[PDB]
Amino acid sequence: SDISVAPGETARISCGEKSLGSRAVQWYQHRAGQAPSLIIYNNQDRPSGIPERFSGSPDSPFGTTATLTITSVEAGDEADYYCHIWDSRVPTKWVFGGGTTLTVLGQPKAAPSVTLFPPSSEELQANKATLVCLISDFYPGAVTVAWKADSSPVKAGVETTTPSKQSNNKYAASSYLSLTPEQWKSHRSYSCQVTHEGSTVEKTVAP
Amino acid sequence: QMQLQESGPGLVKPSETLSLTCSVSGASISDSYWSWIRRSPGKGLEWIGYVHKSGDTNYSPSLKSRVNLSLDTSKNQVSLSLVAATAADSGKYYCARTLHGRRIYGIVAFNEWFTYFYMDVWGNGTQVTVSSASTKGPSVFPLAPSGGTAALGCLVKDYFPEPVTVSWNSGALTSGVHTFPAVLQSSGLYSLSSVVTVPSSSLGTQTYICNVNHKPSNTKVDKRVEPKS
Ligand SMILES: CC(=O)N[C@@H]1[C@@H](O)[C@H](O)[C@@H](CO)O[C@H]1O
Repeated sequence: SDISVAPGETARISCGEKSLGSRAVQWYQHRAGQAPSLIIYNNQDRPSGIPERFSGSPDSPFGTTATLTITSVEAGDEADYYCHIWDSRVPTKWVFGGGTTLTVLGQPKAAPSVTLFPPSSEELQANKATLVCLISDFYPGAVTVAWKADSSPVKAGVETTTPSKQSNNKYAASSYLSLTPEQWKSHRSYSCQVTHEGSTVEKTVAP
Repeated sequence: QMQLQESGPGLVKPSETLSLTCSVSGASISDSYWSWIRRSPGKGLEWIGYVHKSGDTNYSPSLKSRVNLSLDTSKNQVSLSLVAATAADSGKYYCARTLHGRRIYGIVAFNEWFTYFYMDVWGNGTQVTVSSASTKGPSVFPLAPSGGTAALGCLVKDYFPEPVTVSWNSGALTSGVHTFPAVLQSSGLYSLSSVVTVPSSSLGTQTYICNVNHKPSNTKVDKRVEPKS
């Protein structure tokens, strides 16, 4: 079950069922926007490059659970953590266990960088129109986006992504407003309002 | 040093065969085992099977004998075939160099040891979607630029399925590039934007082209984007 720890404390993740025989448990780290990487093998051996502050458990005594332990937790430790358990008394396991997310509390807030583009001459020439609102490098990841035709709120025609965590632990998102060229030109301007952590940024474009 | 580039059709019709290929450089395919893992939308990782030059090869029984892993020494490639594609076969597929170890917990002669596997080098994986729906290439549009910097980009509109790649100036421009995760439209089609933050002073002098590739539809497009009137 997911966990959140403050920097410089330690996290423990427990994966799989209790052992029966001897084991050789591997641990995998899957950072956001990255391929998974091996961080522990043969219970507690470390590929070169993995800091000592990552540790797996012994397979003695039996009947215990594979537990990954990270001390001196830091922002970069935010990832999903799986295990691959091999047990001398159990048939080989093909699905990875775990996937527990580690949230590192107390990272600094980052305000969204918001960029609003009007529809292009080419798109308008293809008798279509799309406002493009880009929202990047913000933390925490919760955001809400509202569109305005002049001063009237617009919900119809809007497609807004779910925020996705980047490699640098910040989030990105984007929102689209589909117009007809005639609608785009009818209101005097359009606005993209992004609200994040009690602040609302407004970007505006006009024909 | 070692790099794994897995490639596939990026669309497969139900009850048809999925064929994926993993290109290897920096390493000989003969020196180790090779695995495929598939992550489904959301979380989870499923080890699909592993292959070796000596032919020590096994497969997850959950895949109901539908998969084949092979090696081509001349092309230094690993192959994955997935017969009878179903919706539950979608997701991102990883190629990964797999190494073996030996857990010896007792007396060897009494067989008191087993072989385990770990996967130390993973590729970035390739997206696979199962659907009777037809591929649609994206339409690409320029997003012209207006603190001492300017943002310009490309709109990649109405494509299916994922994924598309965006490079700038043929790869030469990566500093300050943000390619945004696609939006899934209620139409079932995808869009995405690629934006680059540039020094304002360069708007006239330097040229900016976005290179969009949507392989499933064989769509390759270059869009030149410059400031407008
Ligand atoms: C072996 C391999 O594929 N390496 C690439 C790496 O070159 C690239 O910079 C990175 C982007 O996150 O994606 C990895 O998958």
